[PDB]
This record gives sequence, C-alpha cells and structure tokens, in this order.
Amino acid sequence: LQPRRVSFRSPGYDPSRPESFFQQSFQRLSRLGHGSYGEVFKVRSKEDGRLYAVKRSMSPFRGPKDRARKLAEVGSHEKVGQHPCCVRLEQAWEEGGILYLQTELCGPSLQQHCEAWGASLPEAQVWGYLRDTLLALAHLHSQGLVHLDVKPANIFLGPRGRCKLGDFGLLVELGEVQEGDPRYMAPELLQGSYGTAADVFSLGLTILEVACNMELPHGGEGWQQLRQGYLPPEFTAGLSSELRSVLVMMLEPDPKLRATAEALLALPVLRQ
Ligand SMILES: CN(C)C(=O)c1ccc(-c2cnc3c(-c4ccc(F)c5[nH]ncc45)c(N)c(=O)[nH]c3c2)cc1
Repeated sequence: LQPRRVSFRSPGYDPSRPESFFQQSFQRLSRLGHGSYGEVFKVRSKEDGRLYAVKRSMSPFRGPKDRARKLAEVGSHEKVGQHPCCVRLEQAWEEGGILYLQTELCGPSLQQHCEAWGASLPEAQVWGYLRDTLLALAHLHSQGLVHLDVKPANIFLGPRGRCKLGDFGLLVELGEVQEGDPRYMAPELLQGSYGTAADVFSLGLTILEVACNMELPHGGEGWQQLRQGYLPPEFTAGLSSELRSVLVMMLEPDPKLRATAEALLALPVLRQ
C-alpha cells in the first residue's frame, strides 16, 4: 500500500517498509486533539525537522461519497490559498483509505485559550482577534468562498497576539452544504439562504462569547434572543460602546442589511 498525493490541480520513507508514510516521515511529538473527525498530532518531520500539525481521519473510506466529502477539505484549503490569517496547507496525501492533512503548526485554538483564562478576554486581545479573523473572512469572501464554521474552536492563535482562521472542512464556493454548528448559525441559514453574510454573523457570536464568557444556546428560547437584533442585556454591559456597536452591526438579523467584512474593516475602530 502506497501513499498517494491529494491536490486539486519523502527521504525518510522506504516504500519497502510496512510502516505508513506518516510513521516513516514524521516524529510524533504530541496528540493535539481527537474526535470523530480523527486525530491531530503535533509532529516534526523526519525530512526537514520543522514543526507541523497533521490531521488523520478516523476510519477508512466508507465509499466514494465519503471519500469525496473528506478530500473536499483539501480543495477548500487550495481555493483559500496563501494568507497570513489563514492556516496554510503544506501537503495532503491518502494511504490505506485514511486522509492526511499537514498544515503549519499554530498555537492553541481560541477555545483552548479562553478555557485557560476562564474569564472574559480583555478587549485589547478581542479587537486583535476580531481584526485578524475579519481579514481572513474578507479574503475568503472576495473569492466567493463561505467558511460556514467560524467559531472559537476553528480559530488558532499565532505569535505576538495574532490568530489565524482554520478548519475549512465545511467551506463552500458560491456558484453541497453540510450541517454547521447551530450555536453560531446565522438565522437566514435556517431558511436555506446561504451567502457570505453568514460568516459575519458567526464571528459576531464568536466575539460575543469570548468577550463575555457566556455559553451560546444550542436552540430554544435563548437561541431566538441572540437573533432579534438586540445584544443580551446582562452580558453586553462590560463591553465598550464601540464594541457593542460593531457587534450589533455583525448580529443584524437580515443578511441583506448585515455589514460585510470589508465594510467592517473599513470602520474607524478597526484601524491598523
Ligand atoms: C479537547 N480538544 C482535543 C480540543 O479542544 C482540540 C481539538 C483540536 C485541536 C486542533 C485541531 N487542529 C489543529 C491544526 C490543524 C490540523 C490540520 C488541519 F487540516 C487544519 N486545518 N485548520 C487547522 C488545522 C493545527 N494546524 C494546529 O496548529 N492545531 C490544531 C489543534 C485543538 C484542540
């Protein structure tokens, strides 16, 4: 069984040894995460000795559609291309029905960071993370790409207080869609209206969660409250008027009237 490269366009590996290309070309350092998606390892390459993060799928390909669904994340990484605020894909391959993606190594997810601090984040960090993810979203939306899964778990920290948007498994190209996280779902997604506006709403709820340390409702009464155009009165009080103002713009229920990422980045408060 041989590793096949995956794209939409190996010195330490001896093709005669039984160990996988993953186990022969890399040094596993630590397991970053495991879920139904598979595992994510912090690895150092046995070739160049740089730090990367490798994600492998859990089970072998169940069928053609399951294979196509998994390989689409690689296509999504390529359409995004090179951007400072996007997790770069280095290479992807498949071996034995398992899909392997090798990205640059980042810091903790914004979710892990907030968990560690266990309180709200100070607004200085929030504005930086808002600006970085808005820069990512503006880069995606300028190419008719919609992320559809903006949330703390899919934003990853960078050095000196930067962060990068990641996990492009749900990304779609306007011109086919999977179930997003309902906690961060834009209201128009419920009635089949998909578009770049949806990413702006998801970021606003992302920012509302990290800046207020509040957990988002999966559904029901509270879910409706966050989607009527008023921020929740208890949690909003700590925020500044400018932040409260921008969150209201991002959380506008109507996608036709919702500020775009380009419009946001052009506001005074979101300066360089
Ligand atoms: C309880 N628990 C275990 C968790 O909460 C949890 C779960 C997962 C992760 C995680 C996931 N992934 C990565 C990736 C990553 C890899 C491959 C890809 F194809 C990617 N696309 N976008 C990004 C990535 C990195 N690069 C990176 O630095 N750290 C990561 C950390 C962190 C914490």
